[PDB]
Amino acid sequence: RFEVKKWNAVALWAWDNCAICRNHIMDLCIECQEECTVAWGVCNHAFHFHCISRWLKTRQVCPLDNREWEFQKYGH
Amino acid sequence: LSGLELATTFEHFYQHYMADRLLSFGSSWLEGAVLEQIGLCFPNRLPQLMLQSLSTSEELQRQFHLFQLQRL
Amino acid sequence: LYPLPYLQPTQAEWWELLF
Repeated sequence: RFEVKKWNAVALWAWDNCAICRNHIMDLCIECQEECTVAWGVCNHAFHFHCISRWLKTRQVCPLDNREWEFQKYGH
Repeated sequence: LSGLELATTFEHFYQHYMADRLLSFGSSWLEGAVLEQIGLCFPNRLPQLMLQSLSTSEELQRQFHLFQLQRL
Repeated sequence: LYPLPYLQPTQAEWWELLF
């Protein structure tokens, strides 16, 4: 016979417009509703530069995934 | 390699070995040190996120213990 | 988180009727 002394198990947390201002993803910015370009970040979300400018000026985390927002500068 | 096109494919390949290495051994000093050297090469910062994931999981273990106590 | 024990949960109507 065998006996278990320890163990480790694994599982995944299985579960798209500009959520922060809720306008359509490709549409314009409600605050100004037309000069906001879209912004991308390392955490792979797309938000309005207006939305993000304000929000970041308030708080310094990604509002969608709880990580320090980093303006994506690859490929640029 | 940083800032070039090859970064994405290198990172894709690196993830695939860092996975098995973390499941075979806990996140040692070695992985964190190598990353503190070559981190800015990885464009999306996936490996750092795997490492941080292990730590978040230990925190969750603490909270689960407390929750059991409250139920009892 | 232990819940607030006091927060969690007619005679006056009757008395009104009697009166």
